[PDB]
Amino acid sequence: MRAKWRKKRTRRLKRKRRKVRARSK
Amino acid sequence: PKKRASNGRNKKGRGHVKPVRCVNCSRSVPKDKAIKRMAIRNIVEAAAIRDLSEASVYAEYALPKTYNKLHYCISCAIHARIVRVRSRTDRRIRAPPQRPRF
Amino acid sequence: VLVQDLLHPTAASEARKHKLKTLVQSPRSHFLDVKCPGCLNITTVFSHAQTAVTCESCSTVLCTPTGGKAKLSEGTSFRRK
Amino acid sequence: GRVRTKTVKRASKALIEKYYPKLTMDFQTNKRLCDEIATIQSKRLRNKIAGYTTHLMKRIQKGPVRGISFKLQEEERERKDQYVPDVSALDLSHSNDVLNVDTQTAELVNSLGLKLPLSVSSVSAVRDRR
Amino acid sequence: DNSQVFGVARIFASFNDTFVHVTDLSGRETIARVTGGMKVKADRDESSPYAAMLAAQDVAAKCKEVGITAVHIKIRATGGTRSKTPGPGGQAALRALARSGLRIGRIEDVTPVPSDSTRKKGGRRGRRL
Amino acid sequence: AVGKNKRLSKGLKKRVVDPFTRKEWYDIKAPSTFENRNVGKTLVNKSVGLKNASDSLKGRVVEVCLADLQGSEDHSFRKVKLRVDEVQGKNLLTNFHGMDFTTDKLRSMVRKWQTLIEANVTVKTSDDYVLRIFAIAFTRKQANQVKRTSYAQSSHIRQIRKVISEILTREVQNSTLAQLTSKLIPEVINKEIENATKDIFPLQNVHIRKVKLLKQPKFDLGSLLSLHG
RNA sequence: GGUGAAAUUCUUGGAUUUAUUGAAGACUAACUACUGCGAAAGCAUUUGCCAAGGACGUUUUCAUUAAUCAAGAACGAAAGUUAGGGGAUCGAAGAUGAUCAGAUACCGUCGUAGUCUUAACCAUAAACUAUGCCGACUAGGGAUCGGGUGGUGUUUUUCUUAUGACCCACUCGGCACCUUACGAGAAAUCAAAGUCUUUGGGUUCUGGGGGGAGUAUGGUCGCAAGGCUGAAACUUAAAGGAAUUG
Ligand SMILES: [Mg+2]
Ligand SMILES: [Mg+2]
Ligand SMILES: [Mg+2]
Ligand SMILES: [Mg+2]
Ligand SMILES: [Mg+2]
Ligand SMILES: [Mg+2]
Ligand SMILES: [Mg+2]
Ligand SMILES: [Mg+2]
Ligand SMILES: [Mg+2]
Ligand SMILES: [Mg+2]
Ligand SMILES: [Mg+2]
Ligand SMILES: [Mg+2]
Ligand SMILES: [Mg+2]
Ligand SMILES: [Mg+2]
Ligand SMILES: [Mg+2]
Ligand SMILES: [Mg+2]
Ligand SMILES: [Mg+2]
Ligand SMILES: [Mg+2]
Ligand SMILES: [Mg+2]
Ligand SMILES: [Mg+2]
Ligand SMILES: [Mg+2]
Ligand SMILES: [Zn+2]
Ligand SMILES: [Zn+2]
Repeated sequence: MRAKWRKKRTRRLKRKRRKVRARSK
Repeated sequence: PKKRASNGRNKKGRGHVKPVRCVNCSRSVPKDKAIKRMAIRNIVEAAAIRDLSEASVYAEYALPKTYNKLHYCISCAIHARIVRVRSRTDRRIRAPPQRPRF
Repeated sequence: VLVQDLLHPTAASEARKHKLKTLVQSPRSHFLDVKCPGCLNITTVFSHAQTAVTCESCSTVLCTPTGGKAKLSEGTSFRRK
Repeated sequence: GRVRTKTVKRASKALIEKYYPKLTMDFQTNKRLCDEIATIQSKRLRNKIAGYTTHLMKRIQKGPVRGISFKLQEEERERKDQYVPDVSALDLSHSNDVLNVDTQTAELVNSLGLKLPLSVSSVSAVRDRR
Repeated sequence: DNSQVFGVARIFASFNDTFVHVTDLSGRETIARVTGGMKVKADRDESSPYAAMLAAQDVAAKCKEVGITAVHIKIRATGGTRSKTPGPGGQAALRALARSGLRIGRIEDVTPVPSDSTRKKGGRRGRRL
Repeated sequence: AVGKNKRLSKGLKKRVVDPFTRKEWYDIKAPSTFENRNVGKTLVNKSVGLKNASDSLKGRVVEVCLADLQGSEDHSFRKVKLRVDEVQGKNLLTNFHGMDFTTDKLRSMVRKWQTLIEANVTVKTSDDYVLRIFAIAFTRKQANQVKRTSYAQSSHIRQIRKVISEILTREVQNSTLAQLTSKLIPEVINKEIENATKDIFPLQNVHIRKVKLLKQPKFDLGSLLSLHG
């Protein structure tokens, strides 16, 4: 990927992880 | 590798420059790196001056010229033959191409 | 210019160089004995005078200040100090 | 198409450089000359040599050409070089016996301390648009 | 002056259309409104020089039947932001006005030019043909 | 042709008939300050009882070339807009509306390596004509310059434009429309501006552009007849 | 209308044009350049106020008050976020019309959020000269901008001084540019990237093979987006720079 896209995909994964964490808490 | 010393942009001391739009692909490009051409032409071509001159009430009327500055994007101009690739040693020749009309 | 006498170089050269850069620092400005058209009083004025120097007896603008060297009045006559 | 490649040019140049006084204008004469003063395997090659040497003869009779340098044309050089006007252009003769210069070179002459006839005349400091 | 009836040509030429449209000195009322694209069917040659020439001949005939004798030339481009250059057909339209009997005078260009006033169609990166 | 859907939002036959037979011509006359006073001829639909043709006439604007009203070709670049306000019948009489340059001269004067000076002013005339006057200038290469450019510092520009404002205000506030136009036609204001600004910076191609009218008072017929004939 | 072609779309209730006008917001063309300023982001219609600044001139004043700086701060492009005012163009999402094997992509019409503003956030960009700052020295060339010097200089003109604008020479400071190496570099190139094995003028901040990864975790800032800080297990023999020939 472009490093730009890798960063964006990682950001979306972080967003999903934070949503799951907020649901769990 | 540094393609050009002047970065092919020609600012060197302004941080940022206002951008202007291409006339062919409507790309926003900085005004300094905008490879501009002044297109001074007549409203009629050389093949029509005769008919207009003979179809004119004014005998000595001289037809006026149309003026406009053209700001290209770089890709359109490389495509539209107005700007030409050069050999590496000939890149640095800043002077405009020598007038063929000598 | 591999060999030259920096201690005593040619006078035109030092006069050419900028001040604060000669062999010894010496200012280029000077003072002037100026005579006002009105009276016979003689007054001393700096070359690049910054204020409008006037005769003590009478209010007349001997010099008009500018960016560099002060400008004398038309009637006044000056002599180098 | 007939361009007379390397070998005929070299041979002709060497022959003229070496044997100028004994080459002529006629083709067949030069053919026999090149036959006697050069070893040439095939007759066609010698014919080409003769042709280009005749061309060189015509060129040299028109005027001296580059590259080639025989001793006799040095005599034409001697004649042209040795010519000289009897009266010098510089020797204070033309321009009505006047050396026309400006003040600074006059000061130069005086500083050197020698007597020269001068004619001082300042030049306007004006610089035109050119 | 032999009492020439004067008008203005008001030639508007885009890259996709050519407008030959004479009107009076005031310009308020319109004598002829035949369009360059009218004279052709392919719809890709609306701005083709032949279409402009034919529409211009139509305008010249309409003028000579109306009474118009002389015309002032008003060449126009699309103006605004789209383009600043005359349409490819308007030149042949002017030529056809020329070689059609009608007298011509006062040729000028009236392309509306903005003072860099608004955003231009295309976006940042523009057309990507 | 006929690349049409005819999606019309309907008669069997539409009588376009003759649009031009119900139309009549009218000759236009210029104010006396212009030399070749005759202007041209405009067409308009013939009179009807409900709507007066003169009503539609008063309010028309006509563009003319100044050389056409002068005869000389030293004024081919100028562009005078006149206003149709009063009609005598088969002849209509006009009042001054505005001035302009044809775009050709305008872009011709704007060259590179010289900074243009643009000035504006809004001003009431002697009687009531609220006008706005523009002024263009171009810095001139001296007759000796090796300096390729002829740029001017912003302070020079500001003093020059202050002088322009003073000159234009003085010229306009004093005179009326007829006097103002009679001044513009020989463009002596150009000479006055050049003379005043020759002290500050050498100036070239000074002109007066786009004489734009903002407001005109209540119409006076006698004055209009005075400006005519 | 629009295009390579088309179609979506608007139209004899007369669209498109033509003329006048008026409304609303936008931006400041041409001028505009190896030109200016600002710490950087950035800054371009006019003139009035307000304060600020660089440079120059200074036989003016104080006498080390200095440089760089962990900690802490002030600004900080665009996008984004809140609320309130705008609402023209342009326009992510979308709605679609076409190409295409597929095309929710390139092209064409519309079109919300934003684009523009007022307070509050955000603090990231290829925020690039991919060159930290302050000093001294080392090589020539013109130009260019600002300042200051001289010209029995040139025109100007107010009769003439004085200006101003120019011409010549010099000087200070700035953006740069040209040639060259005598030095530098792995070079491409550099007049600083030189004065570095003949290794030391003062200083902050970073990197130690490539991934894993600017990820996990932990703090802290933030309303949120996210920012700052920031690993390792494991895996790999290269990844990469510059130029050369194909
Ligand atoms: Mg590359
Ligand atoms: Mg700076
Ligand atoms: Mg392309
Ligand atoms: Mg689109
Ligand atoms: Mg309509
Ligand atoms: Mg502007
Ligand atoms: Mg400037
Ligand atoms: Mg710190
Ligand atoms: Mg912003
Ligand atoms: Mg809102
Ligand atoms: Mg879409
Ligand atoms: Mg679709
Ligand atoms: Mg749209
Ligand atoms: Mg960063
Ligand atoms: Mg960096
Ligand atoms: Mg930095
Ligand atoms: Mg590692
Ligand atoms: Mg990584
Ligand atoms: Mg955490
Ligand atoms: Mg890399
Ligand atoms: Mg490589
Ligand atoms: Zn383009
Ligand atoms: Zn006194």
